[PDB]
Amino acid sequence: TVRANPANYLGTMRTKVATAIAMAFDNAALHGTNAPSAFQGYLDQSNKT
Amino acid sequence: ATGIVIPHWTGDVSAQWIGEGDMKPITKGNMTKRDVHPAKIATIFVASAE
Amino acid sequence: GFSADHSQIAQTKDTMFTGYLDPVQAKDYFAEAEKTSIVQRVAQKIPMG
Amino acid sequence: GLSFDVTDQATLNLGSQESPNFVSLWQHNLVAVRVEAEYGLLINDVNAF
Amino acid sequence: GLSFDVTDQATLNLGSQESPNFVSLWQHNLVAVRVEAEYGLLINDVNAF
Repeated sequence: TVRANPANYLGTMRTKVATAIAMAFDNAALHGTNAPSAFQGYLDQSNKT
Repeated sequence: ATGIVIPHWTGDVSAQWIGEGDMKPITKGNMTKRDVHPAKIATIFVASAE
Repeated sequence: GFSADHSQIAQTKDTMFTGYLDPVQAKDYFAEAEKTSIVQRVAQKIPMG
Repeated sequence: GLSFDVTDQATLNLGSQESPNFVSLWQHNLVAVRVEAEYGLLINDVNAF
Repeated sequence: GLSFDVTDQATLNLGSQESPNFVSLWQHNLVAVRVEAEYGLLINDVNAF
């Protein structure tokens, strides 16, 4: 798969993982989905709706 | 004059047809050293000085 | 040593690469040398109009 | 910042640390790319939203 | 053509996928050589022999 690099899969992965890391940070900060114990609070904790 | 050493091969080295992402086998050779030492062959012959 | 479409490893076996791995086209190697007529190999050829 | 490494001879656990399933990237014909980044977040008062 | 790679860093399985037995080349001060070639074959009609 590396020798052929079909559809530039290897270059495309290195773009998609960077977006996955940006989306992971947003979801951890807004909705607290999978957040690390070192992050202090997330917006969905508010008692106001 | 010291002689010769020959490393005679005796091992069944091997290789296998293998798919994408299959595991490769491990193999080892084998040898036996053989040695050759020279020997003299000689003779004398004699005659009168006349 | 894995299935096609394995969940963790990308392979040329995988269905997601269908149509990126197209063979090169070649001559018909299984054809014999073309059959000339055997009478023309033994009979005498002459000029004609 | 976001950082990348590539390897053709590390070893990976395809299972979990409690239940291993090791694969050699060299004894099978594999290549792996590893990507890593690092973030910190504080929200001072989650009831301000 | 016939191809060769050498490593002092890999880990190898000396057993099989059903009964593993790993050895680290680097921790045991060993060296390994990986040999590879690649071929294609077709027989047009097996009933011809």
